[PDB]
Amino acid sequence: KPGLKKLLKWADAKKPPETVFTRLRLDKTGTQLFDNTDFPVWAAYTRSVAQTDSEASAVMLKTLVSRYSDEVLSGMIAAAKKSSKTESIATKLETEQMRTWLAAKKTPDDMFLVFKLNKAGDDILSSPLLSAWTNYMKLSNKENPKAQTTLIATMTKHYGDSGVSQILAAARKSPATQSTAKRLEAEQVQLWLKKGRTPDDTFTLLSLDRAGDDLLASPQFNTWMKYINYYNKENPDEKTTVLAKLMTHFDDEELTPILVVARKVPSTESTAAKLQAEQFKNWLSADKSPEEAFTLLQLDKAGDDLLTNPQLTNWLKYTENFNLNKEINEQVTAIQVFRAQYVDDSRIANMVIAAEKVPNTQAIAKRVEDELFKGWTVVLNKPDDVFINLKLETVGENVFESPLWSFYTKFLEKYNTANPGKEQTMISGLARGYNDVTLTNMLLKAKEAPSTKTLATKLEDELVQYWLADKKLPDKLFGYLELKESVDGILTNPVFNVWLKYLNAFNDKAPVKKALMIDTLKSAFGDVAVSNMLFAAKKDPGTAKVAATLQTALLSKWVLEKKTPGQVSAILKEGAGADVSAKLLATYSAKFKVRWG
Repeated sequence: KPGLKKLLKWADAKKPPETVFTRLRLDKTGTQLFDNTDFPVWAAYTRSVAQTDSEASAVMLKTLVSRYSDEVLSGMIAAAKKSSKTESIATKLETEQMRTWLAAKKTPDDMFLVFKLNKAGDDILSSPLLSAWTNYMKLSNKENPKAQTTLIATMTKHYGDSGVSQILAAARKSPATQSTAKRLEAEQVQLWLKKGRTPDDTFTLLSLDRAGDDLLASPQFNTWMKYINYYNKENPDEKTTVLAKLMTHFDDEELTPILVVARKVPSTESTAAKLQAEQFKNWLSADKSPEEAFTLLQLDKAGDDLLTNPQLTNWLKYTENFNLNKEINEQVTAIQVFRAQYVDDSRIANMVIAAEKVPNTQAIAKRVEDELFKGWTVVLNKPDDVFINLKLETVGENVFESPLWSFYTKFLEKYNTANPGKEQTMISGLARGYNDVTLTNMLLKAKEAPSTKTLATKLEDELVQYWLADKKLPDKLFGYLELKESVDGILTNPVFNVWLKYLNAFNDKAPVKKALMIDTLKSAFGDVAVSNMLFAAKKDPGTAKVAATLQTALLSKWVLEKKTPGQVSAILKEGAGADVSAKLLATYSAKFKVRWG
């Protein structure tokens, strides 16, 4: 508010513009002096007493560096320059303060720390002094062509390469900084390439050593991978792979667990997957075995959740890739790997069973089941071999409704459908695992239960056929069924009726001679024992008929071996009342004079 001429007289005096600055109350204006009416008049006055714009500016700045630190005045010119009407003002002052900075021979790095850009961390790309700093850099590169610098390099000098990457990753998510953030992630790569930094170098340079095993999660791990990619495209004759450079810091035994764990985690899934694909290829080329591959992938620790382990499908396809065209049993197949771990297939089979109940594991289940059937077929297992493999000889009474039963029966189908001449029946497995006495009782007991009756009855008959095919002398079967141990109550013994059925079948196919039942009885128990038994079983419905025909047969045998009415009498007195014994003797001697004669 001096008013027009008053300063004109202070301008014809050539008064120092310092005193005018003080007389216009610009001391307590602070940092919001960017403009406060007044300043345009005071500038006008400094231009008045000076003879060139440069010197006018130089004097203003001599007033200002007394009051403001280089930082704060640089920021005031920053916010100042933005506004219209402060633009060609603060360009003349920024001009001036920079040629002072070069007079003072202060490097752009010096200025970098005078501003506090080495402190601004992630928000550096937003500092109002960044653009001011790069102005002073541009000029300093014009005037010191020997010793230039670039934003990215200066930034690397203080924060370090890890820290610079961290800042650029951060400044990429917010969208005002994103453009420059990308441009400088590129200049970071360019600078590394120019120094001939390799991937080995950049690994540590990005400090992926630190954090150890957690390294795929680190966000400079993606920076390191892109850098390998760039180096590959700039050096086609020493091309390497991320996996290649990884196997220098980790051997397979710890690298593969790291990948397995990472593949689960969704945020690292793609990275893990990419690396796993190369690992498999390496293994395939070296013909590393599916047993080693099963352990490397930790499958040997899955216990009973094997089929829900996300590396199972991998390991299966690895195994089939290796063995395809290696065909000629120098193969190593999935069932052999299973057998190195379990001592029989039942544990896998059970897993299959459990897995086919749940709908999202029915694919892998069917896949494993097929390997089981493949392996069984190739080593030439007949179905009774599979029965043993399936451990069905250790279930006892329970076999027919152990869940593995279906497995066995399916194989028996899938086998015979592929094998016409020597086709086998369901009982072959059971015969293979059970005794004969044991197998019969089991079937007899399965006949009580309505749920197992039909099948039990089918198996009874097939067992008869299996004893025929084996050409089993009925007498010896009678031994095996423990029917010799007592004559008492033998026609009520259900085992015995089983043996009776087998007898009739063995006679129905006509051999050299009939196998006679009364012969087996007499052999095991002797004449009187058998006669007495028969007297008892006749006085007794439900055995009456069979006992009648066996009594007839006994007499016939006696007649044939020419046993005299005296000797027969003697026997019969041992086993009936005198009225019954005298009567049967009548019959016998009648049928003995008809023959001798």
